[PDB]
Amino acid sequence: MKRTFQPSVLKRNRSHGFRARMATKNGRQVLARRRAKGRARLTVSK
Amino acid sequence: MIREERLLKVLRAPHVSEKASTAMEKSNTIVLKVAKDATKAEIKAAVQKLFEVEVEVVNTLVVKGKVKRHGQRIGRRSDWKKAYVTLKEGQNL
Amino acid sequence: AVVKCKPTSPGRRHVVKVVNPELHKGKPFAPLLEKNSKSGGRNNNGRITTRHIGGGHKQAYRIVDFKRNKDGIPAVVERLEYDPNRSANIALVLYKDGERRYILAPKGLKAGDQIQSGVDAAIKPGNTLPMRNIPVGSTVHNVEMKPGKGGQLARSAGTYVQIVARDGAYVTLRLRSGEMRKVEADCRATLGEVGNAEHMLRVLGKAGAARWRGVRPTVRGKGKKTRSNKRTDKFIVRRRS
RNA sequence: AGGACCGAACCGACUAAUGUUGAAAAAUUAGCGGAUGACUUGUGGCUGGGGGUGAAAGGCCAAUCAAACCGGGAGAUAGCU
RNA sequence: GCUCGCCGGAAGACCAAGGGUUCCUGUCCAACGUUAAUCGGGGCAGGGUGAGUCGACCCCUAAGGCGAGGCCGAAAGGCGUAGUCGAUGGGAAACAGGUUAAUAUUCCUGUACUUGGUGUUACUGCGAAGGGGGGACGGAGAAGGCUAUGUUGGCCGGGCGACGGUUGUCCCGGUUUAAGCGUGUAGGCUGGUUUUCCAGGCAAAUCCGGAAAAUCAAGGCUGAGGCGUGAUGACGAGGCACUACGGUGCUGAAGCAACAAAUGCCCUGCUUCCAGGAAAAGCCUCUAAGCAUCAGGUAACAUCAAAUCGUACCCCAAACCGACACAGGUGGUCAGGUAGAGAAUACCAAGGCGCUUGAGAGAACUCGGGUGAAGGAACUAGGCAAAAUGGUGCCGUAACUUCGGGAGAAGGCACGCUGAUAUGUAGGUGAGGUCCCUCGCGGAUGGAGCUGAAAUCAGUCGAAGAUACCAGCUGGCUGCAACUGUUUAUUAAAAACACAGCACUGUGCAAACACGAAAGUGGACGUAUACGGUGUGACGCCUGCCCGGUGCCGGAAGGUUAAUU
Repeated sequence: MKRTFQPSVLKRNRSHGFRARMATKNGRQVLARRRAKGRARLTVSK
Repeated sequence: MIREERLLKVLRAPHVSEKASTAMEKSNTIVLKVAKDATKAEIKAAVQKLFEVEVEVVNTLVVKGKVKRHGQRIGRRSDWKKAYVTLKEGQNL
Repeated sequence: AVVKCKPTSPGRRHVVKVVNPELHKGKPFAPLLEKNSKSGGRNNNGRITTRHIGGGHKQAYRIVDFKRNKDGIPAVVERLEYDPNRSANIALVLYKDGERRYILAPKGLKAGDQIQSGVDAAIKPGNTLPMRNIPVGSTVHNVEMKPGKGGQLARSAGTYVQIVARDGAYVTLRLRSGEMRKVEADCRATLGEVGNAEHMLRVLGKAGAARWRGVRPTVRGKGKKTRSNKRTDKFIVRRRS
């Protein structure tokens, strides 16, 4: 049976990309808190 | 009109391999490892004004780095561009 | 003209087809095709607001002029076209000056007929002139509510409005719904009546007829009037009966 | 032409069996329906949770739903183990 | 290296998403492989991806996103103009052969082709964020031609058979060749040429469109394929000389005729149809300001450049998603032979594999199958599971019915091979030649060779002639539902859902309703033959009486009533 995860770089980078996240203020706060925590990879590494 | 120092710095060093030797003995081709950008015009100018030989066509390709993980330590190689230069007139090394 | 297809199989066992041979066959006037295709019945937000709508076969939009600002320029009708957007058909009128525009085809309009607008046009079906020059007691179609728009009333198939009296600057009408309304006499009107009025004869045969027209099935889940405008009470005389 | 029949790919598994600490946190064995349209699918966008969507099962919204996940109120309260 | 077996509309080959070096060489067996592991998709070192002609990239675009001004909202924030992003579509160009352990339409021999700049030759009206052409479009059907491909005949080179015959109507392998150029055929489309005028194409226009006249009716557009060049070229079995036994150089002839034929092309066409079936850029013509010896445009000439990014590997799986080297899922293209209605089924061509534990034992019992004397649902809640027919053409085929259907109703007739009709029949495919002939991608002719069913008679084999796989069991009564379809993914696929039709009710356009504190949007770029909500559900006979109460409509002598003063 077809599974839930269907890989797609376009979909991933359009739904959770850096620019898309930073477009809205909420994603800006998400990035700020992730930077404060110290995550090596903020969103995705294309 | 390609400026100076840029031509000297564009190319890194020649590459030695069995395929390179076969190309040299077949079509007198030279295989070089060059900088990241390494535009075709820059490579042409550097070869013309450094090896004082004529170049027919310049072909370039990008070689992806490998992985040499030493155990829980993923260290990937750097990136470099391989360029094939055809002279058709220079019987040099 | 209605043809009863033989009951070969259910689903088109009881269909009724409304065919009309004189209607033009072929592609429409390409220079007059534009956007506003099937919208899907979704607002800007994206939620359902007109439930039981959606889908439907792709349909192009043809620009149709109702203002009829072209006055004193006779035009010749060349052919009749079927517009999927509206039940009524349209007529391709070529003006003597070279304009090719669309207009609702009345019942009495056939191929090769002369139509002229303005305040000097003859009183025959298909002409358009201000209602101030419309004799009282003559049925009308494509009635206009305010000048400059063109035919905001009686645009559906087989819709007519009978003029009862003028009574001063305004004019009193009687809409097909059965209500009398007062309208500005300066509004433009079109003589004659709209074209083919055989819309109820067709029964759509089967589910697909309604399904591909853009109508979704209605799922099962009285006398409470909801009219509250309080601005057009003076304009309107009495409600429908 | 036929929301036609017989019938391939394709489409949900209806039927007896296997499996019930499996190969699989839902498949296979052999029959069964549609298979020119209310059909199916690839690629992009929208409908964000007291809301969405729903040919209506109170189904689905990430292997979960008569109200999804994350951090906080919050070491909620508990005449109960 | 050989034998046996499987897939061979895949278990084969090529692509995009997917993973990112797992691909090749040298080396090791601790773990990783459900077992030993010299092996490998495991560890270390090295190598590999060559583009103006692939694609991306890039000019403008659909759905949709962002959004300068501006509107709204206590702010975050919501819609939205010009504008800008956004393929899943549209725009310029390439193939034969060879090569490496691994890459090719990228490298090598050739034919070639598109775009832009530079300077010259001769000519001249050039110049848009504008107009016009087309770009530019739906479901279904078909005939007529052609191509890949397959078959047959001749030809080329080699053979006389481990065992009865095999110098012949015998066997073996081949009988392949691109883009471009000129021809413009089969087919389809269009009626053209000349002159005058015009309330239009936002102002104007030689361009489009409209109105007048003269003339021809033969002119134009599109258009697969075949033809000669391409190509005295490449390939070519098989042979002749040098081998590190992996290989190297040279030679090399036929390479032609007939038939079948596609889902591929002619065809973005033809006929029908209602459900009426996108926009923009690319290209061509004219005009706004401007320039009108200038600058620019036109055809040719020589030259320059077409930057940047991936080109390995699997792509119906061991490499992606499922925690796995998992009996699962994954879009597009290539589509041979035998018989057959076919892309199902049975065996084969090239290609890939025997699926990561094996050998014995031949017990009960479990799972999937083969036959079984007599009975044939008698067991079981239950014809559940099983068992049987299963196709072709012909004869025949009831009640009812909306006259479509029931129906393939039920039930019977023959199915192999060989000879004759007919050494292979009708049909089709179809060479030369006569006559003329624009005289050749011309027509009346007339038969070469090939498919050969279908139909009748006769002979013969076996118990069975659709003898393989594949392949409806059959009728009646009866409740339910108009039929087809849709959900309870994962206990109930229906007697539940909707469904085409019908009835009531509200909506006069800034419509009702809904999403929203609000701009705004759907309704609808629609206008009472339309839309929203409710109930039933084709079709035939009807929906009859009743207004107590509850919701609804029209409101009135009158009793009651807040804010407010």
